[PDB]
Amino acid sequence: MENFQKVEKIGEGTYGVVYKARNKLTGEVVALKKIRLTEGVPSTAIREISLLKELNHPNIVKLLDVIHTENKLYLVFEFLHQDLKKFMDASALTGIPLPLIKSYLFQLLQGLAFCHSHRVLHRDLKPQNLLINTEGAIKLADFARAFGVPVRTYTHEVVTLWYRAPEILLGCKYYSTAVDIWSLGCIFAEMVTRRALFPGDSEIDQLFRIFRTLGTPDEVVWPGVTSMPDYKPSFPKWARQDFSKVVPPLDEDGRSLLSQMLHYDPNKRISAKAALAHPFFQDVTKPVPHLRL
Ligand SMILES: C=CCNc1nc(N)c(C(=O)c2ccccn2)s1
Repeated sequence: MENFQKVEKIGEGTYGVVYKARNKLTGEVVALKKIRLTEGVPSTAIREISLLKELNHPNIVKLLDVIHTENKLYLVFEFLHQDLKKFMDASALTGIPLPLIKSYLFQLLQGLAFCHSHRVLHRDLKPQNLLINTEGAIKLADFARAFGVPVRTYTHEVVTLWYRAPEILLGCKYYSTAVDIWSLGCIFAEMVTRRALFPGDSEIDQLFRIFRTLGTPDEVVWPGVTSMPDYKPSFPKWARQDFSKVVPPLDEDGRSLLSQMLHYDPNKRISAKAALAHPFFQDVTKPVPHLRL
């Protein structure tokens, strides 16, 4: 921008490019996100987004400023050291130690529990927007409601469907906090196996990968599923696979927690608050990760 000196280009979110920037003024380093706007600017968005600035929690990346100047939209966020995606890729040979995987999940659930208790949903959780620092903390960033859902980035980028909840893929028009628990369950499994749980390359491939693993849902396990917008009676009928084949070598408390995070029925899916009381977290600690910056 003007009051900023773009150091580098962190990458690209679902709304626009993200830059690492130094505030010439204060000199403090931030993550600056340019939002893509050809047609009128949203009135509700800026107001709703501005409300997000009042969302403080150790596991939520602080939104420092919403700048609407020169009829452009910038979001200024506190800058974190690395994202979980790069960290997992960096830990692919050894894998993230269980104590650290457990600490990250525990913290992310606290972050979600806080956002959800405030009626704020993320809707697009993914390793790329989970950020960690040298002190072992992990925070949720790059939150969807305020500015609808873009079919593509401002410049043709392949949105990842790997973490999308089944009700969304089945065309549910209303989201619930349950969609965030599902995405986190998928990320949790991924840290454990060092491989994406459901790496779909299309909406239907995404849906069928979930079905082939958890079994094609029906009215018994998911009341109302057959009446969902994109449900087709012609969906193949896959049987549920043994869960011990899904996330080995995760212990039973972990598998029990994960299965509850991956329940088909949003209403049966465990909440973030309830998950925090799960016995899996009985021996939770806060290890410090080895970060290569
Ligand atoms: C990747 C580490 C650089 N530091 C960052 N610090 C942040 N606060 C970042 C983000 O909020 C973000 C969100 C979505 C996509 C890309 N970046 S990125």
